[PDB]
Amino acid sequence: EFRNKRATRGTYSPSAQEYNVLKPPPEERLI
Amino acid sequence: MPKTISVRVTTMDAELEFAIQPNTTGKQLFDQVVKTIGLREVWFFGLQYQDTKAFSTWLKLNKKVTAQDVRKESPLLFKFRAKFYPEDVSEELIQDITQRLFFLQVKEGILNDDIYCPPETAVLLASYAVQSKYGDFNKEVHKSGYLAGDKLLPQRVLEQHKLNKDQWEERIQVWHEEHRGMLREDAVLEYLKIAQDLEMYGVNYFSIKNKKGSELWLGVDALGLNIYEQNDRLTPKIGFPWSEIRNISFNDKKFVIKPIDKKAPDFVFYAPRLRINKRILALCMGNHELYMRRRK
Repeated sequence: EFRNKRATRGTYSPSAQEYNVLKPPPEERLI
Repeated sequence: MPKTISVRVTTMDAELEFAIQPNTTGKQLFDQVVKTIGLREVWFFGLQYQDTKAFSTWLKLNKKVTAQDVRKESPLLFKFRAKFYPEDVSEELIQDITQRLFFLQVKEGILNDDIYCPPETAVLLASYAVQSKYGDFNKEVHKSGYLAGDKLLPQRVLEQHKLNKDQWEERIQVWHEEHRGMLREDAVLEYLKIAQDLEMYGVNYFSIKNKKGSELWLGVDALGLNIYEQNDRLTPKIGFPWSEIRNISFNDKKFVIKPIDKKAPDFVFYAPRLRINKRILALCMGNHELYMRRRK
């Protein structure tokens, strides 16, 4: 779903992603 | 680095002051901001700052503020802004504060020409901004020239026509009078309902090139990614809804979109800098997250 082992590369797979308080802002995951 | 760090956070219409400490996280600062202004609909928002290279940067919430590339300035300066936009304001923005913050941020982009707006629509939007500021038109108080002090129209609209300010005010005033009886908060909402149908609303545009070296734009919005001809940011040349994207990735300046059809070839584009590809991927991940959340 997400790979980021190098500061200069990144990858994310939308199609792969599947499904108290109001939810927080999305958090940036990149290095 | 001091034990107590002064911070200024500016929303579209307020300057706020906070004191953080060396170990304070972005999330802790963000939580203080939203609690202060009474904002519950927080998921659209973020804190932006100028980094040490003078580029706008989103603050990471799950990291210490001081561990990020904030400048050697006191106080530290941040702008609180919407990073993500709803698919429909009527489905998601219930609070007055949230509507107002979106209204002011969007209006700023309309007025500075960042968000294209047809002239007649610009006049109608202006009239809702006026209803919000002034309430019901009243011939006894709102005499000719009552709008003289306001910046109400996009610079492109002013420059491309040969109306003077009085002539524009006349068009806006007629609409203003039509809005009689409308709550100021309802005028803000109506403004947003009109603005959200503009083709450039809610789209993050990036300058890219394709393999042939042609200049294009990449747009990221709530619904996916789009590729636009250099000279047409209103209608995508190619659209990629989330459901049609198997993967997006980058290496330095090179960005790749892989379609869900494994037999179809990848789309390759080139951004100006690594920083831009990181921005694109972050906005894709965040928009897609909210897209799914809406539909849970």
